[PDB]
Amino acid sequence: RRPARCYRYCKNKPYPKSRFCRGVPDAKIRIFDLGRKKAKVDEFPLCGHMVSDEYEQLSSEALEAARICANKYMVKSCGKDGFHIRVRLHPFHVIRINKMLSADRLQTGMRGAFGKPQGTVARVHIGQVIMSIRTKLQNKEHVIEALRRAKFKFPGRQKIHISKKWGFTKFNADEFEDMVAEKRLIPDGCGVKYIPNRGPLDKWRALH
Amino acid sequence: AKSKNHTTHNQSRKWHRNGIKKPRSQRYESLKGVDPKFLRNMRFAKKHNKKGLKKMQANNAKAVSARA
Amino acid sequence: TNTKGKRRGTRYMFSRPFRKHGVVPLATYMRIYKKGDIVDIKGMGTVQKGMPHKCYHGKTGRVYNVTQHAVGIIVNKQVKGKILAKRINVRIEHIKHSKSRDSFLKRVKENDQKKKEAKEKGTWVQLKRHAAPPREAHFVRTNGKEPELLEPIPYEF
Amino acid sequence: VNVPKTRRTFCKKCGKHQPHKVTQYKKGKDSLYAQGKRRYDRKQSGYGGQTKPIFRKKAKTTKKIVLRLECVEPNCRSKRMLAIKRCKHFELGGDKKRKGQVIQF
RNA sequence: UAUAGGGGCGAAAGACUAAUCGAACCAUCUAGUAGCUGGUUCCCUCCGAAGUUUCCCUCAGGAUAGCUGGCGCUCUCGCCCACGCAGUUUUAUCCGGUAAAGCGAAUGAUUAGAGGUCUUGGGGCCGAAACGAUCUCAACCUAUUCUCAAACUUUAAAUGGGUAAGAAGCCCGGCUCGCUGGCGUGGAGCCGGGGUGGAAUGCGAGUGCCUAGUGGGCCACUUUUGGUAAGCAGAACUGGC
RNA sequence: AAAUGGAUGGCGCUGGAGCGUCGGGCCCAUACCCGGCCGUCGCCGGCCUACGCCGCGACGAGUAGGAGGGCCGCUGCGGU
RNA sequence: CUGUUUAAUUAAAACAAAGCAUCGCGAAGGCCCGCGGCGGGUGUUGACGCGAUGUGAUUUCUGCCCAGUGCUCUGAAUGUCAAAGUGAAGAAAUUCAAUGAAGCGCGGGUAAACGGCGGGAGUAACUAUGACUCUCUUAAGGUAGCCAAAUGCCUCGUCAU
RNA sequence: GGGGAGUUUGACUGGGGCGGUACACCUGUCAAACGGUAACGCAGGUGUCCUAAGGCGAGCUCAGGGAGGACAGAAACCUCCCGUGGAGCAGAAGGGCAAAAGCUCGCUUGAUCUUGAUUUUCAGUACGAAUACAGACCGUGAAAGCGGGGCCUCACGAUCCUUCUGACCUUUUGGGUUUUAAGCAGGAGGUGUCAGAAAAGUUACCACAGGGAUAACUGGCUUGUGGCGGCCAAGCGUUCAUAGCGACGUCGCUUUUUGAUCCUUCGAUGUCGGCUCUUCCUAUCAUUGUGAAGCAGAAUUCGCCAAGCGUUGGAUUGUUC
RNA sequence: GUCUACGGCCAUACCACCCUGAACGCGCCCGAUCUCGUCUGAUCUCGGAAGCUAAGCAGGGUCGGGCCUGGUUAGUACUUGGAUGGGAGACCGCCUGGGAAUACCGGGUGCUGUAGGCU
Ligand SMILES: [Mg+2]
Ligand SMILES: [Mg+2]
Ligand SMILES: [Mg+2]
Ligand SMILES: [Mg+2]
Ligand SMILES: [Mg+2]
Ligand SMILES: [Mg+2]
Ligand SMILES: [Mg+2]
Ligand SMILES: [Mg+2]
Ligand SMILES: [Mg+2]
Ligand SMILES: [Mg+2]
Ligand SMILES: [Mg+2]
Ligand SMILES: [Mg+2]
Ligand SMILES: [Mg+2]
Ligand SMILES: [Mg+2]
Ligand SMILES: [Mg+2]
Ligand SMILES: [Mg+2]
Ligand SMILES: [Mg+2]
Ligand SMILES: [Mg+2]
Ligand SMILES: [Mg+2]
Ligand SMILES: [Mg+2]
Ligand SMILES: [Mg+2]
Ligand SMILES: [Mg+2]
Ligand SMILES: [Mg+2]
Ligand SMILES: [Mg+2]
Ligand SMILES: [Mg+2]
Ligand SMILES: [Mg+2]
Ligand SMILES: [Mg+2]
Ligand SMILES: [Mg+2]
Ligand SMILES: [Mg+2]
Ligand SMILES: [Mg+2]
Ligand SMILES: [Mg+2]
Ligand SMILES: [Mg+2]
Ligand SMILES: [Mg+2]
Ligand SMILES: [Mg+2]
Ligand SMILES: [Mg+2]
Ligand SMILES: [Mg+2]
Ligand SMILES: [Mg+2]
Ligand SMILES: [Mg+2]
Ligand SMILES: [Mg+2]
Ligand SMILES: [Mg+2]
Ligand SMILES: [Mg+2]
Ligand SMILES: [Mg+2]
Ligand SMILES: [Mg+2]
Ligand SMILES: [Mg+2]
Ligand SMILES: [Mg+2]
Ligand SMILES: [Mg+2]
Ligand SMILES: [Mg+2]
Ligand SMILES: [Mg+2]
Ligand SMILES: [Mg+2]
Ligand SMILES: [Mg+2]
Ligand SMILES: [Zn+2]
Repeated sequence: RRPARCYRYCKNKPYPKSRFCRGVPDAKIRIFDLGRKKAKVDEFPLCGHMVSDEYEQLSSEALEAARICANKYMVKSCGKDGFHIRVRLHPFHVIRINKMLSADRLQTGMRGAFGKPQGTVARVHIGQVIMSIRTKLQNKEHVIEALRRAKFKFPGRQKIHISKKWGFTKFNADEFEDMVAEKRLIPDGCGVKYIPNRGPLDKWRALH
Repeated sequence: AKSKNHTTHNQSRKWHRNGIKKPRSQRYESLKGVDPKFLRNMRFAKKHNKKGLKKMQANNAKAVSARA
Repeated sequence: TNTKGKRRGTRYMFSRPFRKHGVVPLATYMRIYKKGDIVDIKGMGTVQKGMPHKCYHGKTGRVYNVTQHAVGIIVNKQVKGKILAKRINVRIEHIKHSKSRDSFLKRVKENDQKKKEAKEKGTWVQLKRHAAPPREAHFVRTNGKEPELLEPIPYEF
Repeated sequence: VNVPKTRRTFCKKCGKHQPHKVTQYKKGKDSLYAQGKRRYDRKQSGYGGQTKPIFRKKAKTTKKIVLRLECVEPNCRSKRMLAIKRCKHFELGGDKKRKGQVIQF
């Protein structure tokens, strides 16, 4: 297999798996959530994020290795069934390889060198989150250490940031505990449904 | 012996050296492509004009000259 | 090598806009087209009988011939070297009037009316257009309200 | 393809739509003394050897089908040739195909 | 002494045939042809490129167009206003589907949770078995949720493309039509008199003929195709050699 | 960590002759401004070889190539 | 084996050799020369001769295939078939028709003529391999011999010296 | 009838050949919001089919799903409802279409004649295809109208020669008749290398004019591959991550392998290996001085400053190995 | 303030549900002998006028779904031109100009052209 040095930057347009590829090797990652998926939104208050600082490509094998490292550290730091990690980045760009002469000069040099697909990578932009972990209020240093351990395995340069949002929802942590008391947010498993005011009156009669 | 296939480099300069001026616009451009029936009617109206023009138009010209 | 064709590369040009499919509106047919009027060309996909070429899409030209279901337009097509005045016979489904000529006619009517009206009064009205002149010296007012101070916000991720 | 045996078509002679009879066109034999065959024979006679070339590298599979339209009106005998697009299989006269048929094999 | 050049001779190496033999020597056709190398002679002054489109048994070439030069010719300024033009801007005016963004919007991919279960399939329970009843999983539906599309898209930039900014125009009257037709209706053509100051800036324009060279290019900011990459190969605008 | 000895150009430089932010001076291109001279072009001026004699202004590089001048040069012929 | 071979890069395993086979010819012939003649060589010759090929001391062996490509032979039973000749139509040019010499096509023979000589499945009281057997193919499926050879890619094949 | 004589051995091409047709014509992207724009760039196609699958007019609405009905079951047929195109329109795709361009029904060949102009590659040349007209004869509906082929984007071919069609035509040479021949206009017989020659192979016996526009040496640009290192630390190491290794990942150097491109070299740079000989490099095998071990001694393993000094004799192989 | 017949714009005017409709008109509706066509007078066609606004239709309502418009997103993502700007690169900042969209929120939901009948 080729190294990751030759498939680091974004030099070509996205080449996803569609009716035109007609052939592709399977990806390396199969699962993205490793913590307790059936956790409620009031279980894990805080959440971290691995935000990329460089616009590059991340390989699915690198994502797999990093999430394995993070899970291995987390299940030892805060024990099993006490966290929830998620790899937000999904690999869809398919990189192609051109095998060189199966060693003699009998075959063609560069005649018809479009090559065959080799694997799948994930394109990440500047400021895009790679991984995000939610835990209790006291596992801040544990999440930070797990994300630091995943940093040493991810290529390029990406930093760690503890978002002000509440868990995975798009709402802040300060305006969450007061907005969930009165009927404006409905917890539905790992997510929260935001009920607007521009609806039928039956949805409001069902509450309260 | 592979060579260059096709480029349009150094072409706008060759064009702008002489000029890309618009075509010559002149009155009475042409009558080609016009409906043949319309052209026949126009020819008939042009050839039958002098029959009644030189008398009634002359009378009207005398009248308007007498008016002013 | 680029597969030159009559309708190559018009997938989005000759397609009908979103939520506007169906039969053609009947207003575009009752419009009057005489010889000498300046019109515009816009290819329509609803009908395929007398549609123009993909190179004349969005081109403006004057009419030189009129027939039953179409019009003849003189279009200035810029070939690699020069411009050719080409006569094209296109149906009325793809042709609409040009508002530039209408605005010019309205302006010239306003001008010949204004001059005819001001000739008696003897006032030399400035009917010739001009560019936007630099604004003159004006007096702002604060009405005792102090101007608000602006400060750049500190950086936050 | 399938064509009708009789069709009323414009006649060049009388200038009116008359019922012509459609038949198959057969290329007549090239008789001698045709001013091209005589020249070819005089050129081939001698010790030269194949003055004119024979065409090789045949690529066209089928030819163009042409029909001989003959007017059935008496004392007219107007004949014309009508060409159609290329086709591999051609059939002069047959029954018309229908829908909701008994095509069960 | 016999065999003399597409011939002789050859225990065969296509060896020998007067230092030359997979076709001798001598003279002539012959200054044979070459899209292929090399060369091509005095000065000064002025102007001064192309390696690009199309076609060819075309790819080391030629024809055509384009770039260039020469010969002119037709007019215009030079004693409150010009004809005309522009690799530009300004005002109106449409044209488009890229950048970006979206898929709790169409299509195609896509992770996880929550509720409802009409049905389907796999388990456990009451018990002769039973759509008689019950717990759970898969499947389906609903409202959300994470991530993408050069050959997806609601929406949609900048840049950019065309037109117009007058006297070749407008108002008025009258004739012709074999065009069309309720109508002296409509539309074209012609005639007659009256009224130029119509966005800014800059500039003198128009046109005819003949025509050499070129028809291997390369590099750079930026946008990009194949390639791991290349002082690699192939494109768009502009500039340079 | 790479094979002849050797490359901020070298010598050398450490309160700088290094890095970052700058100030006032200074150095010179066939570039710019002023002036002389040569040529081209345009506008011309005069009843002084008119194919000559003047005046003003703006411009001058250049392979392949195209034009004009030569009171540059060699040979022979008709006049002088 | 002796012999010959590329004068001026090869001396040989190459060529030649006796031997072993095959083919044509009884002279108005066989194989060839020749622009020409009933001209010339074999031929001052006659099947123990001449002309044309293959293999290459002696011994023993000379396997199977005529399907294809070549060679040869046969019957106007039999298809194709040129000039010339015959009949008919037409004023004639011309057209049509009947018959049809070799050759081709059909059939037989010939491989010491050129050449070729496959591929699956089940079966031994340790098991496998495999005595033995069924089947497609075309004309027949490598027999007697010999070998990692001057012939074997894997290969510096395996065993013994 | 290669015994002999003449001639040919297509082109593109990351050297040439083999492979393929990017050689003729289309759809989407490449293509950077006008048009145009390349590669042996991607994903696909074409040399046909249709007397209807053309034209007109009328009627109806499709794919799918929901709830029911004797055999009937996932799918037979009937009825109701939802049903904006999720079906179909001959075939590869794009666009387009709902009292429709889709299905059915009834008449029909306008898929027929004729002269021009125009659009598309464009040199604005031709062929092919296509647009809008005009002049006669017809189809269709009552009619407005539509139709001179397929809803649109491709589905095809110069000169010369041959054949056919038409004039109640022209010439057949001193003048008449006839056969024949030539002549005008348009249809066909083909140039798939598709703007169109009639064409097999080898030369290691080779020759000529040239090319570094173009391979086999070296050098040069990158290092995929090869070799040599670093980081993270899941684990091996009896216990114990890092005495010694260290997977899943990831970051670097090298031209001692090979490969990619063809920049100098084609009027020649003598192209393998071995022998002799000099110098240099260090990523150190040993030797000098050292640190750490799962270093009791000895023998070992991992590094540090370190190229001063050595790194042999033979069997078989041309061998590098 | 409204409808009918013919129409322009073609959802501000479509979809689901719930209320109102006086006098004309639209229609529902009653019947196959003639015109006409199917299995069926259901649909299309010549005969209406016994009842009705039940339905279509016209208005109103839904903290309605869609559609248009306006804020927020946001001078943010992008982009014309420039630098001897930064960084090893990937990329980023600055100067001169233009400037997008989804979430989120708020407002609306038919206007008219010709002929005609009513209060
Ligand atoms: Mg070229
Ligand atoms: Mg003869
Ligand atoms: Mg000879
Ligand atoms: Mg000699
Ligand atoms: Mg000779
Ligand atoms: Mg010469
Ligand atoms: Mg060329
Ligand atoms: Mg010129
Ligand atoms: Mg596009
Ligand atoms: Mg995008
Ligand atoms: Mg090159
Ligand atoms: Mg390049
Ligand atoms: Mg130094
Ligand atoms: Mg100067
Ligand atoms: Mg000069
Ligand atoms: Mg002299
Ligand atoms: Mg001898
Ligand atoms: Mg020797
Ligand atoms: Mg004899
Ligand atoms: Mg023997
Ligand atoms: Mg034998
Ligand atoms: Mg036989
Ligand atoms: Mg005879
Ligand atoms: Mg056994
Ligand atoms: Mg054997
Ligand atoms: Mg032996
Ligand atoms: Mg020969
Ligand atoms: Mg070639
Ligand atoms: Mg563009
Ligand atoms: Mg474009
Ligand atoms: Mg219809
Ligand atoms: Mg389609
Ligand atoms: Mg569609
Ligand atoms: Mg007509
Ligand atoms: Mg061609
Ligand atoms: Mg040859
Ligand atoms: Mg030889
Ligand atoms: Mg080179
Ligand atoms: Mg490597
Ligand atoms: Mg090289
Ligand atoms: Mg030498
Ligand atoms: Mg040397
Ligand atoms: Mg040493
Ligand atoms: Mg009836
Ligand atoms: Mg009846
Ligand atoms: Mg009824
Ligand atoms: Mg009602
Ligand atoms: Mg009601
Ligand atoms: Mg609403
Ligand atoms: Mg910039
Ligand atoms: Zn007739």
